[PDB]
Amino acid sequence: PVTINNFNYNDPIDNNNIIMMEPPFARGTGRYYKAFKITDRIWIIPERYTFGYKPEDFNKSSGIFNRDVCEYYDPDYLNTNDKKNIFLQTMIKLFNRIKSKPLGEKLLEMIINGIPYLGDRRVPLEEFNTNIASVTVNKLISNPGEVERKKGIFANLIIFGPGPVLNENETIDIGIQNHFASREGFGGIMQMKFCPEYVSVFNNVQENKGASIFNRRGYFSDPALILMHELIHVLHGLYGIKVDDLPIVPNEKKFFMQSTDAIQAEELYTFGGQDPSIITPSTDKSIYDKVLQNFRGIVDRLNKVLVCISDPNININIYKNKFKDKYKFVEDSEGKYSIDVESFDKLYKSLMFGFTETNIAENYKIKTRASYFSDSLPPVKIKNLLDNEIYTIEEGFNISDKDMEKEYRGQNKAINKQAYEEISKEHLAVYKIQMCKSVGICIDVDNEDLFFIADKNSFSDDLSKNERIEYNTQSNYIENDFPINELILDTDLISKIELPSENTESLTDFNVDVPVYEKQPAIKKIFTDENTIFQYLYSQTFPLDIRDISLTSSFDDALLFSNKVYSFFSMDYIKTANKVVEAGLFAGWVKQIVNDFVIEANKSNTMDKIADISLIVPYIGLALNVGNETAKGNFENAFEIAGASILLEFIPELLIPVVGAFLLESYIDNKNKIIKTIDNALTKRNEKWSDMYGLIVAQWLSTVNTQFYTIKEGMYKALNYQAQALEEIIKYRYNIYSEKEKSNINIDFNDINSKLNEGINQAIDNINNFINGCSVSYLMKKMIPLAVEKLLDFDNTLKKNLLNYIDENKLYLIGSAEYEKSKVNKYLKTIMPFDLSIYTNDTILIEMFNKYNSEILNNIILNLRYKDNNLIDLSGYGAKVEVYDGVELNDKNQFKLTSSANSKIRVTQNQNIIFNSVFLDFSVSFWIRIPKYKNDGIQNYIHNEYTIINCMKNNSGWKISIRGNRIIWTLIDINGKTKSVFFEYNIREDISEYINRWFFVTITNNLNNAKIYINGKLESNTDIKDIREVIANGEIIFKLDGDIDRTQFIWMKYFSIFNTELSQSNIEERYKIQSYSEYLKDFWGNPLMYNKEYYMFNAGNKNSYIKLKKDSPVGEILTRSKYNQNSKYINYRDLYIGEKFIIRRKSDIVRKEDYIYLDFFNLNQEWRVYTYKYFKKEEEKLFLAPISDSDEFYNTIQIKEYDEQPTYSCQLLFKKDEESTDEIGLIGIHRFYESGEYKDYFCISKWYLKEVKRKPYNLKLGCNWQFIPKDEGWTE
Ligand SMILES: [Ca+2]
Ligand SMILES: [Ca+2]
Ligand SMILES: [Zn+2]
Repeated sequence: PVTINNFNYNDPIDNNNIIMMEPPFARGTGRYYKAFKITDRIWIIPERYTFGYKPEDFNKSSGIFNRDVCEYYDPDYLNTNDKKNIFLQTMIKLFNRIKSKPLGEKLLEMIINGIPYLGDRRVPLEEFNTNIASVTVNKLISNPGEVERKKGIFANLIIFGPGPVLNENETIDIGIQNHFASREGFGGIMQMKFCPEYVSVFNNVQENKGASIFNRRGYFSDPALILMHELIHVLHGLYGIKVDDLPIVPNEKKFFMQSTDAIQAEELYTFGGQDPSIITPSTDKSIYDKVLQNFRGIVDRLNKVLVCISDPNININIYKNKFKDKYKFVEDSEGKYSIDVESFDKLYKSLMFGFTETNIAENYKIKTRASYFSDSLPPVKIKNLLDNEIYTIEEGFNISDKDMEKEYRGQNKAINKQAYEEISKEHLAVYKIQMCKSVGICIDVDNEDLFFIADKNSFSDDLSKNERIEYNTQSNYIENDFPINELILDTDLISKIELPSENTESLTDFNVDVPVYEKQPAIKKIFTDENTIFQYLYSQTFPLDIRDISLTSSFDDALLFSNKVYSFFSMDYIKTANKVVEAGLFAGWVKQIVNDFVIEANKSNTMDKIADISLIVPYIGLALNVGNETAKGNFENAFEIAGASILLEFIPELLIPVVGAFLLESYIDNKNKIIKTIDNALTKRNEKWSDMYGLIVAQWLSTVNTQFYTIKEGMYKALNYQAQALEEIIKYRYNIYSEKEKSNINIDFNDINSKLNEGINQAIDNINNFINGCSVSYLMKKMIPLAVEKLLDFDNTLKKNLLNYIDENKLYLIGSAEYEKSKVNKYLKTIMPFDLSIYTNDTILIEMFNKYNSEILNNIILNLRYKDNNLIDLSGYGAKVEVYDGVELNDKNQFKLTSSANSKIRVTQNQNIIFNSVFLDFSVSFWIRIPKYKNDGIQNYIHNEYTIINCMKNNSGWKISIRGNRIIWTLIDINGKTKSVFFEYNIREDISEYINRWFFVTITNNLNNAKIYINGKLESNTDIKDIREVIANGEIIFKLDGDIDRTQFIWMKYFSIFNTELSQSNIEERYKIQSYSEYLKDFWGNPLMYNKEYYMFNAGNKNSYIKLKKDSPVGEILTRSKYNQNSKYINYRDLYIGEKFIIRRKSDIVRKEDYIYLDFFNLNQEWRVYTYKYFKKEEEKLFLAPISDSDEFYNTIQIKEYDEQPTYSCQLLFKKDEESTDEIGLIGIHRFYESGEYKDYFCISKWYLKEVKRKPYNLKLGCNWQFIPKDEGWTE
């Protein structure tokens, strides 16, 4: 297998395994370096990498080499022989750790055997030229102090110690005359600057580094993985597939944008995971073709190679077979070398998608960062990698014997502190952006905290090019993944040809391009007066000296005053925090403010269901002020209106090209060769859909999801700053006390911090679910739909491209031309559903997606709501809403459609929303209030159906209509067949709960059933299996339509459409959510009001009402009069009878638990409704007298709501006073006794109390009342 050699730095030179090498970049001028052969073709030079740097660059200065790295400098690392030996031994241990596993051993093998082609682009096809700096490197055989003799050798990898920045490991290829053999199929000598002790630190905002705001967070990297990551780069460069292509370039137009270097796809491929997804499928192929093209040139070179002038010793045939093995070329029974497409795809996918930091980390059970695009914390120093107590060849730091395996605990900074030491910041250099106000007042910001947003130029416009379709044309796809299991069990991948002699002729042509580096300014000062997220987080910090601080809700005050710390929590929380108390109450206050912190923090779990938003973190706007000034006004409201988009610091300009046109080829007389050109144009069409989605996905990840990542972090920093500030205040107050006082103070700083930490972790989980949801929200509604638009345009242009073609082939297509005609129309009849897991297999991304799709609220494609005297669509799809003057609207979300021509609403749906995924799957919900028939017009009521909401496209669509006491749903397939379901309430009931009363309607449609729900209960079901296609995304017209009587009107509310069938459970919950209110309601369902005339109704005694007895001060219970007229089709009990009551306030709208005075009119006077007080009887008549302080009777009343389910009923209860839980009784009706038919009265009663507590709540109780005002919808 793979043998790892052992040596000691001081071992003698032998010119074989221990040499004095002359590195490629020394150009063969001056001293050499002692090098050790760790394995075949791989060398170790335990010294600082100085090629291209200046001695001073090794010292820490006010400069930096890389902008997005927290650089560590130490010019003393490797400055002694013992340091050099340690480096050597550590490299040996790391290589042993790499091969301890099959996967890593293979990596080493491919690399060892992936010898560089002998030559590069400049070399003639017929020759092998080893005399090039990328192939041969010299070793000094000559005695000490002289270069009398230099011998050449072939090598694959040369690993040096670090360059100026210890933690900046890098793999370098050799460029000669501006070209790179390692990027053009040849391969060449690879170099690496590497440091094993100073490893990077990372952590997940989603996860929780042992969860502790006060304890160190993050994980440190296993250097073996870091080395394998560099070895992958090395592998690519050896196989010469390290090609350059369209890079991911950061947008740097805005001050808040992260500045960084261009990122090649080879870099993201190397990391693996979700990163390859940032590289569009278009570019994945561009790189694929390039590599394949480089290989083509190589295989041709093998078929032509004849001699080697540079080294007479080279055995042509020996090498031809070694390279054939290296590139997996095929040899026919002729000696002809060929590229077997299948074996090429395998090798390519193995090298680009098999060997990735992510796949290796997983196999080795090593933890690593979530993405190349994730915050880079400060590095740490591993105490001693050579100490098996700390680091083993088999497990790294995650040693199970030390119970350090479970959960990568061994890499956990807070857990395995005996493994590392922190680093002296005085020696750290970091690129900072200084943001100055032009007043001024500057804030230093790490370039890591900025928003990384990919520029539009990063993406491939290739989708706009034309496609030549032939009977041959085929589908092109590249799976950005590769089963790691088979790569490990893959036999014929391994080298099957021995490694040739590494000894060759000396290199005399030292021509080579040596990279020159120079530090760049570590701080760039820019001018801005914007007070965005940076400024906001800043206002939450305080100087290390200032010890007496106080919180403040004023951002500006906090900026100016150093002892003032901004807080985005409640005014209450803030005042309590600045509160100063006596030592004897300090404990109680600490306990209060802490528990309060937790409460405030946990408001991150707020629900906004009524607004169709399950989760909202209301304080994010106040905390960061990111996006469109989210710290002003009410964030919840603003979000309900604009959604995720408001949180984005910048709205990216997407690249969504017009998909180029297809040019079909003619194959006259050849029926088949013509059919294929159709079937193929179809499949190539599917390719364009998928490729467009990938283009969207790649953009979503690098321009949008990056910003939301930045917001999640910002919020983590924000919660910490708040906890830190609180503790600072708490500690400051405590130390004001005397030691004698402190002694008698009950304080546990480990309880405090624990609770504060527990509150943050919970908030972080909410914030993360919320932000991820927003991210996915933006993708699905603000990005995908736009791609769908173009894709349909194309799908269309292509439809009339194939039809024409079929036309011109009528003669050749004969008796089937008409058959394909359909083939084309039907194949293009369904749009490809977007599925994220097609472009990524990342676990987190997939879960974000599956979760978003599991929330029913995300299927809402229409949600008409009120906003500034007008209706608008808040589904996020931007439906067009045209409301005409005839429509009445109010802020209670109700709108009225009259008989007027101008009372209508026009909705133009979004054409890009997947709806007719074929099989019919959707629902519609809304609240409606339909007035009672005109007693003198019942004939036109019963007969005569008028449409209220119409939605048709080319004579097909759906319709909601009404025929009196019946609401109707109607479907019309693309042909003309029609099926309908309906609900119909009765018009002969004494008291109807539908007529003129608000009620919930939901209509759902799945493959074979259209159902109608009323208040969450199923009322009717219609089998609609027949029905063919049904166009439904046409315009929706809200207008009363048909033979309608001028006085006809309809109230509607909360109109919503879902692109899916709602379950009975969803419906019932929507019913409950939309029924909830803090105010009570009247008989009709409207908000209950104070100072409003109302007749009373009793849910228990339907036909009973209240009349003030001619004699005494009590309320009789007469019987409701009734339909006196003579129509046998209608009947009811007069509602506007009995006393005319009016609700009065105690201490506008009538809310629960409110205290009131139930008065009522009597001629001109306004009397009240009192109780006795001492009725030692369970129940007894109430007292209706004028407005006097009859201290003999109770007056005040507390209206309540005991029913947990929706209802327009309310209760009226008396209390000893607005304080004493001591109750008196609830208002109702009870029959007593009187014989010359007894007599029921306005009986109050305690018997109720026990009853109300009953579940399910009792609807028919006598304490259940309802208020009825004259309404135009009800005439008697
Ligand atoms: Ca990709
Ligand atoms: Ca301050
Ligand atoms: Zn890399």
